[PDB]
Amino acid sequence: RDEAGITGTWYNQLGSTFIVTAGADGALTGTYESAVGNAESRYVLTGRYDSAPATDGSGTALGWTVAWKNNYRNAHSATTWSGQYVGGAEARINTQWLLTCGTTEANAWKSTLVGHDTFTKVK
Amino acid sequence: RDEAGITGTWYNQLGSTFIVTAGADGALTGTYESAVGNAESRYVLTGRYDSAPATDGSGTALGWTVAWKNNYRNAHSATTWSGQYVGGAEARINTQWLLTCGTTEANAWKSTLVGHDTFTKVK
Amino acid sequence: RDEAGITGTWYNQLGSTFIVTAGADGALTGTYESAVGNAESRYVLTGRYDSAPATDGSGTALGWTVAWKNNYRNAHSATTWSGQYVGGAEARINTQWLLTCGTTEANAWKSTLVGHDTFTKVK
Amino acid sequence: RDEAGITGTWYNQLGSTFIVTAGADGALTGTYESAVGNAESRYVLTGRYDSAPATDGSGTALGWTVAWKNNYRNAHSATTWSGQYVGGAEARINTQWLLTCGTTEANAWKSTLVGHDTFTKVK
Repeated sequence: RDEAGITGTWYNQLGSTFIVTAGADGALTGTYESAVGNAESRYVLTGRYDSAPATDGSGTALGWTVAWKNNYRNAHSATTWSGQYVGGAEARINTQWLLTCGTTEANAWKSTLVGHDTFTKVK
Repeated sequence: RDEAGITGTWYNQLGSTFIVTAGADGALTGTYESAVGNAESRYVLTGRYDSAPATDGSGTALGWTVAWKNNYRNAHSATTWSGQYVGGAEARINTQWLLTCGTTEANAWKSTLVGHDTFTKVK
Repeated sequence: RDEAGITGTWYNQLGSTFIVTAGADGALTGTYESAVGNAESRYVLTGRYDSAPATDGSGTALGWTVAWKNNYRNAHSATTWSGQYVGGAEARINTQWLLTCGTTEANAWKSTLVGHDTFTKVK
Repeated sequence: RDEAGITGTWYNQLGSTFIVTAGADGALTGTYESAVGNAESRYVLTGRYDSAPATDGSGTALGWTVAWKNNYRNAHSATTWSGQYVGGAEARINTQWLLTCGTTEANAWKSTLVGHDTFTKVK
């Protein structure tokens, strides 16, 4: 259980901030602030993590979603990050993400961006 | 707002069942039962959707996460679906997903599956 | 060996045409015409396929790339499709694709679209 | 045109070697040796790149495919890398990839791995 390991403030390579609380059940709840894109200030995030990982040195699977609507902006889109928390002295959250925009069925073929974010506790 | 449109029971092409409640804020909460993989019975899911989409015929962006641990099994993994709800008489949720397994850093390059699921209200 | 199975003209769900010749070695060469996007007429494609698949009913892995430059347009981008050929009476090529645009390092986080195309011999 | 920029030997974060020749037309041809997975020695690769990129500081889109069959092994699979070449003193090829295995239609939902590789001229 990496409840304490995961809970807190994280930073990615683009300068975004991810603030999360991990529940004893597997819940993730928090806020995301993006350094890039059609976004300003904090956005709600919710997700899930494996609260009883293997003890064989494997990482801890986790994922979360941000819908890019808050009181300031609505970018009609949602990103999900899927990845794993790895602990120890250079602790990291390594993810791949999918960002889907709401589109017309005509433009659905260009609705989805794919990328990868590495989060750390420092920067 | 597709709060009522989204809320309810959905089925995908593999025979999985997705049961969700959409909140007025943008919350998604529910259960997922997979027809395939290292899974049995219901798993908690949580996510987010755009509660005020464009009115120009575009779909409604949304996403959610399942961590594949419940009282019966723990597959040390998590899937996130990112997509859009499209309403009208053949209503669909069209998604792409990322499934990450917890791995050793040696095997991280083979940690993540990518696929696509279409959900409908019928089948 | 699905050299003859693969060689010929294929159509996807968006109305694109994929014309390919499969070599005895594993080569794929041909042309792609996209029904959507910043594209007109034929574009060169090249790729690879598994020329000696398993005989246990598994599909045949394959992939190919189009750079979206020809004599008519240059969209400064490239799509790769990765997938498998499945034979028999409703023969299909099932793929997922990544389309990368050339970008500034500032915009690299939004350089890559992900999707899925199903090709058939008819439509 | 980054024909000379691209042509040569490249190394990724996993210790793989990518040896490529870029043609004046847009062709890529070469060999790939993987440091990980069900692979040994060199595998043919073929692909495409944008031979006349924008001059506005954007990268050069490119992609290529390896089918994992050679004289030593056949892993019934194919990887495609889609990405962009960025020049200058720390020159990089930044990619995302899809690796599809041939599967039964029953197991198609778990056929495809997604990842990201950064290649450099040194290491």
